[PDB]
Amino acid sequence: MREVISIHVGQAGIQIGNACWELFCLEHGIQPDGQMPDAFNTFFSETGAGKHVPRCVFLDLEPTVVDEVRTGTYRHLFHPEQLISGKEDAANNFARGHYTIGKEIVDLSLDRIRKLADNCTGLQGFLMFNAVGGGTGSGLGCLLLERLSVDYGKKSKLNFCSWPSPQVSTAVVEPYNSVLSTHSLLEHTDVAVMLDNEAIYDICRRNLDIERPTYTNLNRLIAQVISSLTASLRFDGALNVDVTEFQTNLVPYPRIHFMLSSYAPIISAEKAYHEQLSVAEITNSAFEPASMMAKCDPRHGKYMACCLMYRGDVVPKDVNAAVATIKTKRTIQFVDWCPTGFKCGINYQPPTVVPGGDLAKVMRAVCMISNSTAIAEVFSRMDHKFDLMYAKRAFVHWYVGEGMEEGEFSEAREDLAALEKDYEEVGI
Amino acid sequence: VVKRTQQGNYVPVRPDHFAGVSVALFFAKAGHSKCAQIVPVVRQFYKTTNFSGEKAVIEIIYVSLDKDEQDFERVRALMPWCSVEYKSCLRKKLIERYRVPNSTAIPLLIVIGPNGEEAGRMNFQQSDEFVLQRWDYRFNKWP
Amino acid sequence: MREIVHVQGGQCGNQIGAKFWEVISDEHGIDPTGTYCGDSDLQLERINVFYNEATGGRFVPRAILMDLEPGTMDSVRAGPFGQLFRPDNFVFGQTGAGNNWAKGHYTEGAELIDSVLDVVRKEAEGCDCLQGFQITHSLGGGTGSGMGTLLISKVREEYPDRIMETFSVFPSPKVSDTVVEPYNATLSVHQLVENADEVQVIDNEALYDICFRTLKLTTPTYGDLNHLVSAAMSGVTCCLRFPGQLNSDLRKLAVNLIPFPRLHFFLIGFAPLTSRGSQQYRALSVPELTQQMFDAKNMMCASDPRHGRYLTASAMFRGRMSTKEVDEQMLNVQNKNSSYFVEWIPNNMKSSVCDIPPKGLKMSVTFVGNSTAIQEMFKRVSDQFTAMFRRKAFLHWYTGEGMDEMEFTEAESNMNDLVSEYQQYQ
Amino acid sequence: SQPVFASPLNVEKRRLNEERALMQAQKANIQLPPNYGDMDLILFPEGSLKNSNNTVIPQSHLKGKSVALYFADGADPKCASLLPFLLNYYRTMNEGGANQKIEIIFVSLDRDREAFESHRAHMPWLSIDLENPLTEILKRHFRVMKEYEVPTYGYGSRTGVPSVIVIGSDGREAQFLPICSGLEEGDRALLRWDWRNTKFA
Amino acid sequence: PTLPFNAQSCYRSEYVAKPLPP
Amino acid sequence: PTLPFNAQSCYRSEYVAKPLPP
Amino acid sequence: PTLPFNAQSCYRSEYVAKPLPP
Repeated sequence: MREVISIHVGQAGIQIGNACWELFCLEHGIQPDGQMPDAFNTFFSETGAGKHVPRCVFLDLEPTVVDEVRTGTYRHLFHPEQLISGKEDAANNFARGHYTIGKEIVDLSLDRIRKLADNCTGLQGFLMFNAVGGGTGSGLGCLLLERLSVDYGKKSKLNFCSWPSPQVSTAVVEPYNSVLSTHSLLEHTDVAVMLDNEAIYDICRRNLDIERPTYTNLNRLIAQVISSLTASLRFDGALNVDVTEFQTNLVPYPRIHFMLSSYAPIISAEKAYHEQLSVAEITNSAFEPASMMAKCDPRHGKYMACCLMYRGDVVPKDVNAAVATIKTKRTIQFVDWCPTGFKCGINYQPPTVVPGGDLAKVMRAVCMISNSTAIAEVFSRMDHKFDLMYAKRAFVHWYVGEGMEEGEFSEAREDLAALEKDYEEVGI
Repeated sequence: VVKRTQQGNYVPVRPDHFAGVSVALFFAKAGHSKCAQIVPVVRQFYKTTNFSGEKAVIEIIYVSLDKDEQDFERVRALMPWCSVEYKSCLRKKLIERYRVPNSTAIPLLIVIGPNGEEAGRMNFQQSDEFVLQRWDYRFNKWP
Repeated sequence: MREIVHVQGGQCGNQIGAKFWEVISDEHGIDPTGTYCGDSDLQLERINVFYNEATGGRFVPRAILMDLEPGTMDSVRAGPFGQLFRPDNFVFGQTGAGNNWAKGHYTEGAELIDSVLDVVRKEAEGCDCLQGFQITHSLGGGTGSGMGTLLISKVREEYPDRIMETFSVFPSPKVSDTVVEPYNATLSVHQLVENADEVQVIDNEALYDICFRTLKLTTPTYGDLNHLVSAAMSGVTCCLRFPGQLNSDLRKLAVNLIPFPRLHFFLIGFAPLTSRGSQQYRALSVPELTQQMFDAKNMMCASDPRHGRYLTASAMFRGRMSTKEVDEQMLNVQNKNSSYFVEWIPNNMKSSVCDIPPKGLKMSVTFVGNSTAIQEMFKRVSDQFTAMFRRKAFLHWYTGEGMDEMEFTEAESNMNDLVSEYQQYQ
Repeated sequence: SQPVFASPLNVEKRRLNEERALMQAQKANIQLPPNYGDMDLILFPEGSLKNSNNTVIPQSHLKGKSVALYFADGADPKCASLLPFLLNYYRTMNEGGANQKIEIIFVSLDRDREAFESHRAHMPWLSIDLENPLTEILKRHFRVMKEYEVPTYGYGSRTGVPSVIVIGSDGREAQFLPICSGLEEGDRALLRWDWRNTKFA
Repeated sequence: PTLPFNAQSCYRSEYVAKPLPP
Repeated sequence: PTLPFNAQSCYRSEYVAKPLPP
Repeated sequence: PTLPFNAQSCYRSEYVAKPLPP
């Protein structure tokens, strides 16, 4: 039918993407071996004796995570060529992953992409999972985004980037890699969804009451989001919205495509079953800042566009009712120039669960992808981190030593200044 | 292989008892501090959730890692749920297949799907004790 | 994939190196004979980083033993886990460098590098993709400081891409061995700054101090000190050998802890560290690890860390553990101890989860910190250097062997700049 | 006559089948001696195989399997290196499926019973005890020898210990897995194990 | 006289076979 | 003391009389 | 032998889950 290719770059991209492929394999009823005991065609191919192989490529320079998948439970589920490994880590150096060691692996990467896209025409687009703060995540992520933009120029490229958090870093050179990648995904990607690590730590703490989480709890929640974005492609629904019409309803200006995410409900096993997941309150449990998945308060922002994807026992009457009460509720502000700022998508298939995982079954759910001007704070805070670094050239010698010219820091800085000014202007 | 403890003798349980509910295997010792900690809290939880209403809702098969007949019987005689037979080879089969090291790995609750495999994993060696209420059976019951 | 080449030079380097291969073989479950026991995939899936197959099933270390007296090489061979090293990897000195950095580097060691650089060339070139080297040596001694630094100089200009990290012990503060410490330590430091990527500093008096109040051992031999230091050594390179939630190799750490190139001296620590008596009385959790790991009384280098500021630091956690409280504790220790840290660099700390714990425990952390507080040790060694040099004392040994008068003034001028560089960032 | 001719298995198989052919011809223009196609043997009788828990397992549950003989020794460092990879491979093959796919029957090169039991305590797949002549006859049939100590009839020693040989219904080697072989592709030649084609009929 | 190795990877302990929906 | 000769050619190892497809 | 806990709380012992009126 019409398919989508998922691309995983970097450590976070591999780990997040593997939870995605655990969920996709589970909901379509295909085993870890890869054979079931045409709705699944958007994520799995056919292969000979009734066995299905995903449309994903695994890319990392260090082998220590991609080799572990090859020896894991899903050893026959992926194509051996689809999991590509190097020998040495990029090591938090955007310069290293983009210039020196990036060129020898990008070729092998886009060979498989070429083969997998030429299977059928009329495919939707690309989903890319990468770490901004990482080396290979930012380095190799730009190289594929650059070279795919020149070849498959027309088509949609969606990005789900693990943006570095305000207080939490677990790194130090990460302000450098953030502003360097931002210059490279302003003019090469179509829609970018910003993810925060410690925001989801907040989600797991108050909504789900997991006082003591881990990365396995992170990637499950991301997998539910990604499934909700691509639910309309797979299953029949009342009113579908595809990945082509995402950028139509959410990107008003070509520069401005940095947009937050939210999911509701994030509810426990025991917590959920004793309370109405009403369609009215399932959205009221989405517009509050604390439910938002970026740690970026939109109260001092203005909503430019909004796209809601419902899943399950959802009727069109309650969707229109839920939108109307939100617009008349005062605490959020819409921009003057965008009256029809809502786009509703309804899918019949209920959310699937990973059993004995973290969440539960609920009869309905909503996933939010909203574009706002709240993004102005997260780039300004990243700029404040970067000016201290660049004030006296700290950790520059690693970057310039490999072959990256000094001064690319200067021009990427002013681009983020140019991006910062545009957001402030459009919010009048 | 699986034995239902009742008043007066020990009876084999029908495999129709396990149907329609959630079955958890309980890896435990006898006389261990955390084992003796976790027996009675689980007993209270089991009693309240099965007697609350009409229908039996969960079922826990207790599996031991003890070294004595007397110790096995002593830890088994104070529990309301069924257990696994000490002489059955299924017990050691379960140990080798689920990879309990035989410590911080005790006690353990692994809730099981219809195919006899890991439907969900839960460890008590931690400060929290709301995990008993956290294990929910409405999401993984056998047909 | 990646292999790390081990080089063991000097008295101190052999003993801390013999005990280092004891715990790595323990970790990978290697029999002293050379076989394997321990029936797990994790241990053997990444073993070529430190070992090599021999067509008999036995794994040999990629380690090169190097000394100018055959005595300490004999002792290492003659112990258990002595059979493990290759006989060809031993290189022998027929003369012996008596504490003199001149003969370790200019005269006597110069003709024996030719022998040993061949060994390191044969082993490094044979691999698929070299990552780098680690060198354990002393700086007080002659052979450790002299020839160990020469070999550092030679393979840097030969393999200029690959990383290098040194486990070097310094002259101790209070009492001393090798009376010409400043004539050996200072003469190594100005060369070590030029051709080394990471330097990890160990002090004797720190290890005595650790073993006193924490471990309550009455009689610490070199058996337990080398066992303790080796526990910090395995913690650094665990992520190379085992999978984890957040991976960290050597190159990961080097870009992470080094703001500016010439400042690359570290401060090593390990946790947890409890007595045998009070072994089973503790709550081994991520609050307790971080309290113990940030302490002046836990560092392997007895420079006082709260007399300076932490420029950058890294905490590489180990074990089945969990990624938010380790994450929040990094934020917590940085927020409370604001005066202890540097201002212009935000978010100084690093987190690296290494999913396989050290053997027989459940949860640990190693701490590698680039601190400006280690400028006290460079002054105090230089304070000792000035007193001897102004009086031209013990110099006739060095200048007799073929070393220049102006070389000593250049060395003192080099480290005085190194002090001033660190002093500026307080 | 497959994969070898001068083996105890093939000699006893030829004896039985040709005896049977003669008797049938006497009772009833058949071709003597009988064809390799018309030859038949029972390989593992009822009391041969036994599981982890030392309960007897019949011939009949080897049907629809990819079945392989693992010739292994206790003391060999190469065997000790090979064993955990094959453990992981067995577990990840047999677990990601409702029914099980591959099955491994263990043949020992240990010197004695004590070593046999000590090494066998680890293994969960099927094993044949040391004292059974089946081990020796299978060993000569599949040309496994630790060293050339036994007279072999102009053969070359096909394998060194350890080695996994995938077997067929009639004793024919289904495929060869090159651990220490012509390919020397050690410790990950277990990946080359296909299970479309190698089915225990 | 050593002991078995008693770290289990985070990956292997929870990415195992998973129960199919009915 | 002697050792037996146990070596055979590349041709003998690779090319045997394979049984024919039906 | 050392003497046990023999009390049961009144709330546990008297608010039992009652059978429902029909």
